[PDB]
Amino acid sequence: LARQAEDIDTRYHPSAALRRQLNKVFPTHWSFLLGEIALYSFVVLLITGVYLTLFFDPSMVDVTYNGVYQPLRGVEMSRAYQSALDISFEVRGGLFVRQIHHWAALMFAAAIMVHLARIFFTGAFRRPRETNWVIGSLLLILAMFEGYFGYSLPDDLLSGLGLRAALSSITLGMPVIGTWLHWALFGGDFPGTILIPRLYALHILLLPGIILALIGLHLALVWFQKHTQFPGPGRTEHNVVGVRVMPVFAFKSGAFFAAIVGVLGLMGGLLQINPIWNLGPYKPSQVSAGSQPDFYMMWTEGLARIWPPWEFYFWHHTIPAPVWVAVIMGLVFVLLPAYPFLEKRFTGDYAHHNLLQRPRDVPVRTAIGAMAIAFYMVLTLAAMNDIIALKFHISLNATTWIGRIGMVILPPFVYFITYRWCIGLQRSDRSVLEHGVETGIIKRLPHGAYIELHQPLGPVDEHGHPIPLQYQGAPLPKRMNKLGSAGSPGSGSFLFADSAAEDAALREAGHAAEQRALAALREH
Amino acid sequence: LARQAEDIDTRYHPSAALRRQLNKVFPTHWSFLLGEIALYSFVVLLITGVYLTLFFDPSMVDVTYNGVYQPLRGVEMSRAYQSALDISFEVRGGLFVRQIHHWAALMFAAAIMVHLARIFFTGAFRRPRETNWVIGSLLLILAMFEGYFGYSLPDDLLSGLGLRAALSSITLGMPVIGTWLHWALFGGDFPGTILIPRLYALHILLLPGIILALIGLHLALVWFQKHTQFPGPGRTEHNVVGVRVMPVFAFKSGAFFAAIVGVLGLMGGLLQINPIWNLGPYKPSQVSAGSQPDFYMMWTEGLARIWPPWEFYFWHHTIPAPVWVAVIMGLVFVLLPAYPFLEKRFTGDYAHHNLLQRPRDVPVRTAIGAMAIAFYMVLTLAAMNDIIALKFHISLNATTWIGRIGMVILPPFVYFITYRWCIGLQRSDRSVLEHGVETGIIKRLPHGAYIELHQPLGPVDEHGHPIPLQYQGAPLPKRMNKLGSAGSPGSGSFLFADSAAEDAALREAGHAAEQRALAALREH
Amino acid sequence: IPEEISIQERHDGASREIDRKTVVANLTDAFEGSTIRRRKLIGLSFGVGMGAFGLGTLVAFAGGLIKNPWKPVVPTAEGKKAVLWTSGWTPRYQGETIYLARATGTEDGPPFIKMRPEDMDAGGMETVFPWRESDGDGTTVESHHKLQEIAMGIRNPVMLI
Amino acid sequence: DEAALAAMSNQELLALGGKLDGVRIAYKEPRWPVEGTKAEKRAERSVAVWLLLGGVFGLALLLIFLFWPWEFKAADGESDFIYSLTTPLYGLTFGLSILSIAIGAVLYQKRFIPEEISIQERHDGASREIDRKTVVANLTDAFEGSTIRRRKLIGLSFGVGMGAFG
Ligand SMILES: CC(C)=CCC/C(C)=C\CC/C(C)=C/CC/C(C)=C/CC/C(C)=C/CC/C(C)=C\CC/C(C)=C\CC/C(C)=C\CC/C(C)=C\CC1=C(C)C(=O)c2ccccc2C1=O
Ligand code: HEM
Ligand code: HEM
Repeated sequence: LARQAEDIDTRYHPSAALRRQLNKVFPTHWSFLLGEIALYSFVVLLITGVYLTLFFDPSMVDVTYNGVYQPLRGVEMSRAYQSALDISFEVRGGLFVRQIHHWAALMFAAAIMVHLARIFFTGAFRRPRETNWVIGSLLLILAMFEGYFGYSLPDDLLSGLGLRAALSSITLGMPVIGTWLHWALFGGDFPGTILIPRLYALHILLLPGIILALIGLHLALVWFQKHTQFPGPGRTEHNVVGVRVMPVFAFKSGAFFAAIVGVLGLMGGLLQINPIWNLGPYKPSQVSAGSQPDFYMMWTEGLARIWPPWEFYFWHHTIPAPVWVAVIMGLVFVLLPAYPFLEKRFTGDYAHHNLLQRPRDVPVRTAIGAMAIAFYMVLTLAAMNDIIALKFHISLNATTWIGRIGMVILPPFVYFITYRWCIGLQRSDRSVLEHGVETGIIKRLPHGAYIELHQPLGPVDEHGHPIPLQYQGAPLPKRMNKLGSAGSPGSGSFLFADSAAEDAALREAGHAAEQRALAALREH
Repeated sequence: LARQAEDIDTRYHPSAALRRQLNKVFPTHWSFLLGEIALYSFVVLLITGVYLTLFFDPSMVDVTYNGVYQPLRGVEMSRAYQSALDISFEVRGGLFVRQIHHWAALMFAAAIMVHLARIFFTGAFRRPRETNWVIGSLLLILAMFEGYFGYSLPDDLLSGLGLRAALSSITLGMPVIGTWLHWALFGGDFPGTILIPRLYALHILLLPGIILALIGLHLALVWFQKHTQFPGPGRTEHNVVGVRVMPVFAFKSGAFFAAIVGVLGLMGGLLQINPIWNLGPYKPSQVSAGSQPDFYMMWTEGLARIWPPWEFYFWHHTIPAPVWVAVIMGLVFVLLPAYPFLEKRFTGDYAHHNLLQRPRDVPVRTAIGAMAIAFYMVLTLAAMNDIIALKFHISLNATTWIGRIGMVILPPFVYFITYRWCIGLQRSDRSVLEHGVETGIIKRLPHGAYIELHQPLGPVDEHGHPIPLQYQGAPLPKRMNKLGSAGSPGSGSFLFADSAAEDAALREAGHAAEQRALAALREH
Repeated sequence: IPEEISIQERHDGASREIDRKTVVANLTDAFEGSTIRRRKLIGLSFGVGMGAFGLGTLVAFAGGLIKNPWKPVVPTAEGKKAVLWTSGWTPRYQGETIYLARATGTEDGPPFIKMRPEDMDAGGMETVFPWRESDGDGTTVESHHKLQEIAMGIRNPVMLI
Repeated sequence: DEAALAAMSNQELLALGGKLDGVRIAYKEPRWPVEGTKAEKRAERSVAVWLLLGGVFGLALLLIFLFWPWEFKAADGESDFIYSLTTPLYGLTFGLSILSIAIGAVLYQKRFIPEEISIQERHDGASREIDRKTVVANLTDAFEGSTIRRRKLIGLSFGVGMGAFG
């Protein structure tokens, strides 16, 4: 309406910051949506957690069930386990909501890891954006621990076993502080009466607030330090080529948000995750062959499984073996946010960067990243020792030793192969730059020679052979059909053709449009 | 350091927004800190609540105490009451922290009310700032309910009685929905098993998050719609006269924050508030003469106490008397945020305003506000009927009837007297404008006449009498000593004098400085 | 810290005309480049779809809390009645003896003891609860729970004078 | 510019706003230059069918949530098979509805909103020297006018007090 907008102007008068934000340009590359995936997962997590807080009681006081789930009637449980059973079986929609919540947590973790991979392999962490790299690393650690505290609130057998082992028994063994930290955290010995309410507070208020603040600072830095882009035709270290916010970018972002919510709803309805009733309440005397925390904590479990038992005994003291696991965990947590500074010190490159690198052009860093992913994958597979040995008929001792030896011999092999593979991709690019695109067509040349009929991308000499071009950090076409070569079928719908006049008109319009687009981007 | 600043500039390069935010001007009036008091008390509430969440268990399952407080050993209590007793008696500093928390809540409410009074009486809600008025009204309602939910978590006898009566019994009697709302909120009948955990979630996450978001929006609107000011020497509808942020305003704000923290710490350490151990755990059969919710909710209690018993009975239906209390509470909650629009459509003033009004120049609005304050004070005094009748020797029925009749007859009396008082203040201003400031010195005038020896504020005519001045919306002096008339004693410390040369130099320097300041603000 | 005075020059009111014109031109071009003004079927389809999704989602989000207050859940001597109509003084099997028991405050074996007419004077008041012999003293866990449920009832206490 | 900036068309006003913001539009072109063709009608129809499907599935979610038998009935006397479909049906209807709406929005963006290319002119690096000098002068004057440079007792006392309190 005109009156409302006129009054908003006469009262707050933005009208220039509004225009400035409406004309902000964003690049359109498929890999720049991986952070949006994590953002939308976090929004869904917020909504579903706010729902879940209206039904949960985080107490450890014991009760008898006497509920609807008959196979558990008469069993002594805690109040948290009974609250989770009530959410699952007596609130209309509660099982659906908590399954959506757990699936959203898993998608959150996976999206964060894929986004970290993109940033690392493209080099978007260099000089201007090192602080944003550090902020993202802190966000990753916080998300790990938030999910860990999350799936431990329904105090059932498997989560209680994971709690006991990891938290209690690794904190208790630390060299000097150790038991002091354990007792400050648990209020005493392991099964107390304050752990579940303390974790509930930490999980619904503290860590979510810190994560929200850090996400705000992260997105503000991304908004005000403009986005990076890949090298291309009209792209420069001084501009941003893409689309403006107002009509297109907001539309695409909202559509992607809706699609991600749809996927999460589908898989929270159709797939069962964490059926706590098949378990029981946690009890210190019972155990099962079940193990393996959520997949983002599996590498610590696998490290604890495959580390050798090296202990130290000196004067009335003891250093157990899980201290090694704690040390390696802290060493990873330290080395992750320090990589930009370590790399700039090693390479001696202190310049400003706005253009991205292709992973094939940085072979050493690509091989480092592949080695790290191989190490992570070995540790993650070592966590499912028993499941692997049961389903794929292998011995348990064999799986343990296989993990123990792979952890040391596989990453350098992956490094070597990744290095050679990147150099091979570079040589393929150079061949395509020197000759033309290979078309696949063979001739016979009446004196009996076979030729291949290349297709040049630039000017040719007087002898017909194309003139070689220079590499410019952009991808090169390898298939003839990806260039407009044999396309544009009939212009019907699927079963009945249109008229030939309409077909010809649409063809000419599209050709003119694409030609003017490429001209407008190449000439300026 | 210079190198860090150079790195910051090369990476984020603010250097213009930071200058715009260092050069922002803020006015200097003592009444402009009444919102800062509420802000700082909210910050203290956040910190102390975060501390308190580490020890509280909000469960309604019953246990036996067996603690340190002997006069309560062996008593059946809920888990929430037991955790409150633990915070009080078995954590080093817990009682101190929760008393600071409760005193900070009371200060928060009082400061919100005083700030609202200042806004209303100065008219800072006019055209450009009506949405700030509405946001503040919503903040007031949310703060009331957040505090009410806060002091009900330690499930003791007084808080249980208040919960029962107000929440349960007033919600249950609403005309058509009624019991449906009661059962949706409680999960069934009044004492359930989900009420205290639900209120704990509402109190530590939802309402604080909403209040934080609304306070952020409030402060952003105040920052970008610049502050108002009083009419004065060099003040205009188009400028802001005051001090810049950087050296002075931030320093004063930090000092005021520290002072408020100190006052709250002093009165949280030296004054005992809400000793829940003197009470017992809530039980539906016990009761005490204790009553009276926290002072910000006392007007609803007083309205319930003094409203007459008017009930309706028609075909198999009933409308009880507390429906009137509910209706009146909702009527107040609706009429509070609509006042700017009501006043503007009644007076016909639709213009922009940046200069404030003195409360004496707006007699009708000042009288309306005083009438509302009198109504609130009567309803608040009616809530302590029994305490007043015990301490001051009055009959209980007498106090009830006094409240019932005062509610009707006192506010119009206050209105009338306020109107006349405002006009009297205006006439005193006009007197000091037409003549000079009365000095208090009398002469005898040899023919036997007594004169008063006024002092003029402007130019004088031929007969020695000053010409009358025009009112300009600014206060006028009424005492001779407030103008520099007889001051600046010797310049020693307190018991020994300094040198005469130093004294004279300091005197002349001060006089020159004050005269240059007056000229610099008066001429331009 | 030295004393200062500063003036800021609000620059308030409506925005500059160039700012207003350019913002309006941006928004108008965005709205009329999409041709949405002449796709009534698409506008209607979007409206209907978003309305249906929003209504379904809100009903699903709010449906878990709503409970019927008048469903029969309390067993009595005449079937099952709704909570808000029963007390604990209601007979359960058509002739059961419900005593007026007084609370001892003690935790030894009885927290409720029976009363005889001569256990009171002509100026006494006593709070009494419904006893129902089958509850017994609170020695076992089941009887302890029954007595706790007696004591925690908002319509149980009775004044006997 | 000047008060006769009126009578200036929307295209020129949008170019002017972009030029003020530092943005430039290359190749903004309508999606359907040819007059009415059957392809455009088919595109509108395809965009509308997805939104109608989303509405249908939202209605289905509402009705299923309202009238499906949801209570726990698991046993093998009367094998239920009806209780075990409740959460699957919830998820199916909810996800299908919102995903159909998303697909419809994506198709509308891809086929009816015109395609553009915009350039932004970062203006990155260090700030303008005037901005740098002015901010540094502001901070330097704020620091040097306070005289704290020659109050060592006051500085040390403030440090000691704040450290003790903290
Ligand atoms: C680091 C980690 C990842 C490594 C591993 C660690 C571990 C393994 C993982 C985590 C595990 C566990 C153990 C971690 C525990 C973490 C724990 C729970 C942390 C919780 C966070 C913490 C304790 C909370 C307390 C701190 C907090 C509450 C205090 C901050 C205060 C808040 C945020 C500010 C609110 C006020 C705000 C809205 C207004 C700001 C003030 C504004 C800007 C100026 C005021 C102002 C304005 C704006 C005017 O316009 C104005 C106009 C005219 C006159 C005056 C004013 C005026 O004063
Ligand atoms: C931000 C990252 C978050 C992660 C990674 C996360 C993860 C999890 C996970 C995996 C569970 C176990 C689900 C299950 O029962 O199977 C859980 C439980 C829970 N979450 Fe979250 N959550 C997050 C945020 C939140 C927020 C913001 C809230 C509340 C506002 C919340 C409230 C809850 C509650 C109450 C439970 C226990 C209820 C139950 O287990 O059924 N969560 N969380
Ligand atoms: C923002 C406005 C707030 C108000 C008006 C408020 C008010 C109150 C009051 C009056 C009490 C009674 C304390 C007592 O006498 O024992 C209380 C209890 C409590 N509050 Fe707050 N509070 C606020 C914010 C918060 C926040 C942000 C948190 C947590 C992050 C919190 C956590 C608690 C806890 C855990 C209790 C119960 C512990 C106890 O009673 O000692 N409060 N609240």
